[PDB]
Amino acid sequence: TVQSERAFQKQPHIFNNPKVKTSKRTKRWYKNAGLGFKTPKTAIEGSYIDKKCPFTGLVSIRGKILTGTVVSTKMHRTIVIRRAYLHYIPKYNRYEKRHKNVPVHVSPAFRVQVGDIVTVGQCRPISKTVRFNVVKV
Amino acid sequence: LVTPQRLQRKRHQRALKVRNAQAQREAAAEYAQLLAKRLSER
Amino acid sequence: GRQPANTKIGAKRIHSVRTRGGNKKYRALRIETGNFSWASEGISKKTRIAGVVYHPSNNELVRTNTLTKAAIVQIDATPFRQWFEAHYGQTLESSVESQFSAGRLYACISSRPGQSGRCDGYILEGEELAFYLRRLTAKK
Amino acid sequence: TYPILIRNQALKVMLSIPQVAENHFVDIAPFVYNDFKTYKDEEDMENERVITGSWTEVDRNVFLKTLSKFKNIKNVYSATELHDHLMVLLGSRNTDVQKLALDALLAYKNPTLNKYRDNLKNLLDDTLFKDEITTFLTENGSQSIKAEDEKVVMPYVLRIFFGRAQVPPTSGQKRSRKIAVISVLPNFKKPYINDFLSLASERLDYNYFFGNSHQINSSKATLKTIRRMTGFVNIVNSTLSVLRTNFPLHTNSVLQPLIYSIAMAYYVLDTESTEEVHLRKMASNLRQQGLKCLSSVFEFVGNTFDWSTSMEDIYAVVVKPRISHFSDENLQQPSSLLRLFLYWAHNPSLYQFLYYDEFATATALMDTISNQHVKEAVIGPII
Amino acid sequence: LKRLAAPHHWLLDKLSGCYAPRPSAGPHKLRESLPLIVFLRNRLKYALNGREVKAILMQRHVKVDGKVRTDTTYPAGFMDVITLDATNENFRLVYDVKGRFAVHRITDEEASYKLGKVKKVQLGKKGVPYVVTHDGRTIRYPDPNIKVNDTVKIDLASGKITDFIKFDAGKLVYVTGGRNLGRIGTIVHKERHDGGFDLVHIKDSLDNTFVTRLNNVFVIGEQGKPYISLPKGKGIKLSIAEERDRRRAQ
RNA sequence: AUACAGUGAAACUGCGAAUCAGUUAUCGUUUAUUUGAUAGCAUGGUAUAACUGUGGUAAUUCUAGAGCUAAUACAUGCUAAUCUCGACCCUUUGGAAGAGAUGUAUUUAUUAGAGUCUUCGGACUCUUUGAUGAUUCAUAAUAACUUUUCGAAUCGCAUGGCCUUGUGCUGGCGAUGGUUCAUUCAAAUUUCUGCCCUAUCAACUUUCGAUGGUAGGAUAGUGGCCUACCAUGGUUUCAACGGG
Repeated sequence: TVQSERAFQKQPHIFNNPKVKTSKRTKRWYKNAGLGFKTPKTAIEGSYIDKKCPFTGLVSIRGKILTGTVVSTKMHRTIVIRRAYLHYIPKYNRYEKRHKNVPVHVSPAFRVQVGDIVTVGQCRPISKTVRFNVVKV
Repeated sequence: LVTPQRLQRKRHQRALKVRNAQAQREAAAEYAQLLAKRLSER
Repeated sequence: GRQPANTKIGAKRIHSVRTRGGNKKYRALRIETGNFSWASEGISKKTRIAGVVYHPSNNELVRTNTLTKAAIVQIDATPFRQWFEAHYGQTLESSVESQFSAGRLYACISSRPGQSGRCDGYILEGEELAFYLRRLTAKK
Repeated sequence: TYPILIRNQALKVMLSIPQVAENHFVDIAPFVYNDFKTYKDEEDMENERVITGSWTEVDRNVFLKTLSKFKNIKNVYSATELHDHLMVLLGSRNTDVQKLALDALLAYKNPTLNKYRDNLKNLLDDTLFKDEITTFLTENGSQSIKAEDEKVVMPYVLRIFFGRAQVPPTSGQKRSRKIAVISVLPNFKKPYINDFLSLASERLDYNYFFGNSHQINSSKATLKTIRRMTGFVNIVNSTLSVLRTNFPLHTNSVLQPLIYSIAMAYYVLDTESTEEVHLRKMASNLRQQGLKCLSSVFEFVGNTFDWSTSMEDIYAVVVKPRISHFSDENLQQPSSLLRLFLYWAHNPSLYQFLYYDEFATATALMDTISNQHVKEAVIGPII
Repeated sequence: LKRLAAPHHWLLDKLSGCYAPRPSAGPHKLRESLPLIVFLRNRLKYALNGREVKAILMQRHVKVDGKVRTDTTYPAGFMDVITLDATNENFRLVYDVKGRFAVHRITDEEASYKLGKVKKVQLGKKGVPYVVTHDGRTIRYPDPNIKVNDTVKIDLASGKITDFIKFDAGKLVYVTGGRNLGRIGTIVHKERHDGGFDLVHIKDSLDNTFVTRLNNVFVIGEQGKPYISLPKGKGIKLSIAEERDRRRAQ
């Protein structure tokens, strides 16, 4: 796709030279916001836009990198992961079944599968409630 | 009122501006000397 | 939040606004002129705003023609015409060239008048031209 | 006298001591006298006077010079106080241009509402001179780059009229008609540099048409001749010499820009006068441009080599020998590439030209290039 | 606007009234810098109370590292010198065995320079390079071989640099913080992670290594040549039991 | 001390007026103050305070009237001048005719910001920039927009020098101000855990925002903090939701 909205989607200020000839018309902007990853081929030769993504959008990653299992993908560009971590209680002195909800903005770099494990880090706050961003599934 | 002191202070402001510039743009050149030394080194 | 601004066209009149932590912001109202820029070889000029044709979120602004960010324009073409025929020696892209004797150009606003108080246009050229003519076809 | 001027500006009984009114308007006095006298002349009526035409003429000259704000506003009030028929449709433009809120697009728009009457031309030229009198440090720059670019929306006759208006105070054709100029005034010499800056500004704003006016071009030549006159009339206390070096560099770079920008329908058949002035500029040291940034000397020589018409006034003097000498210096700078391109352009535009003088210049150029183009060791750009 | 939760290396008792001196804004952080009031009143006892501390500051008398700075709560902290013309003294004030601020007594030719770990380096404006060290000495025009976590020798009379010091294996380092505070030595190995928790590791006579984060430590110098005379005879703080054992031996 | 010179009431100006707990990031914000760097007209006008007076009013720290006069209060406003290439000389460590170059604040568009040869000593050319883990980072150039920002109309102590004794030109210490950057001190948000009892609380949130994505507005900014447009989500027997 190229549009889903009345407005236009475009990488801001990374434009081509609109006089001379190049076979891209927009230099798709490379970035990596850290964490030692190699840049993805979908970002080098991709087609989406995603201003909340950490590979073309202008948001940065650092801080709290955590993991979990994907259970919910039904929203728009944001998936909910399951940090299924066991807790401890001073009453029982045993272990118990616990998990919390963590939503994370999915990126269309690689596909959005229901069930995989992701490695997501703390970003500048993309929305009202979601705080992290997908850097790698 | 124009005093002997007021144009003295105006003269001192002139002297301070010209002295600050005549130190700054020369310290630029003494930095460029070390940069030229390292450029001949590498 | 604070009050809306909804700045219009003609008769430049700007509120003086001090905000949180210095940062003097220019709440411009009723913008009359605009600095625009050739996006492929870089010449800018103050240029007289005529009207706003497109709004990318609400056709209330296509009705009332309120100046904001990201609203496609048709503005003046005459100072770009005078430079285009006064320094060239030619006195003339092809679909940009088609917008010469129509008396109107096409561009877009990025600077917020309720925040910065400026008025910026970049002359769209290429796939911007193609998508925005398709948006003119989407309206019409 | 300041109390007398204030009392005569308060008690408004005009046409009672109006005997030396136009003589005082044509005479000189201080600025504290000039402001009160212009306030009195704006408080009067000027319909029937000793000479109402002379009063309007002094008002136009005051709004021309004006020191860019105050007498401009006072003379605009005087011009509205005169017989201002067909000007109430431009009184808003006059008040805006005299005011410090002179949005130049707004002034040229209110005059474009007052257009098809042509009764705003003298006021617009005086407003252009007022906006051109801005002086020094980046506010004057932001105003001057606005003014010289915004005055391009005007008539094709009125642009040459404003150029002649700049020409008027420092034309000096009666001074330079006999041999050259002999009187040196630094205050008028600075106005020559102001005319040079305004002409370069107008040429850079509109470098296709450029609007040639012949007396203005000859006055620019007279200013360059006064620069060479001061250089031969060295004033070695040398504030005048520094001013003359500031005038001649910008003057040569401006005179090269007019020819090299118009180059088709300008530079009329009287090119021998400009060739004589260039011969006077080369007779000091023809090879004084051996640098790579050789400004306007190599540009005029290369433009005369490029445009095939100018070879006649080129070969009038021996100037191709001068360009070949500056090219054939031993340790010549990176302008040697422009000199070789000049040899390429002057081979098929002088050796394919009229045989009497242009082929003679081409023969001299080929004789220079046979025994003087030996060290071809340009080890830089292979292009 | 108040205090008494002061950093306990200030030798501050509890029954000295309630409030402690709040360090005003200056070169250093509050947690690792002592003010001139807690110096001149209850660190070397040249004064008795704040009134006469104000007297001996506005007597044009004190000169923290080249200049007067009449301010009681002035945070002259680590690696500075405090000269006084009367009492002949110069105090480079550094860390020590236990963690508090040891005074020195420094002569003039060692008192006419300090040194500074660089905190960051950039290009300031108009092409000019840009160096700032730990006390806010934003200094233009270094030598171009600039690293970060790196020691520059500040001339301290005129505020330029007089000498440059790199950092690698086999040249001294001195810790400012952590549990191992005020300790020297640099000879094990130069390990680096990413994301911190790395140190230039620390020698001992028994090869005892102390590894902290690299923001705390910085170079003094090299073997045989440190640029500061060191407190209490090069204090490495072996042991109280080893001290009593050496007491029983010799 | 015939401008002023000591103290100096009054007044203006300047400055200052569920605690949640541990807990990371601010490459998402501003950063007053301190501290350190940092910017080539013998000096003009308001519009007034204290005060002098006229009163009202039971009265208030109530006041109106007119006469006054101050600025670091308000509002305007300025001086060629230096760095490159320097052919030639006369030897230079120069002085030179002149071909030249010229700040800052806001906004947008960019663009850059990636194996021989030997005087065995020496040379013979090799690559442009500051980094973090990471950038549209730091920084430089053009184009104009600026309801046009700043680039000192300020003060205290001495007041020394150059000699062409002008009444010239210079010159010290430091008080305030002021552009930008950094520091320091802060704020305002943000990542991870927790506390009162409950299934005689099992469903809770898209009522008139619920939860996302796209644009716009608000923002000091990341950000439904809101607007429209696209999607119909999200939470939960894990003790959620509600109540004590």
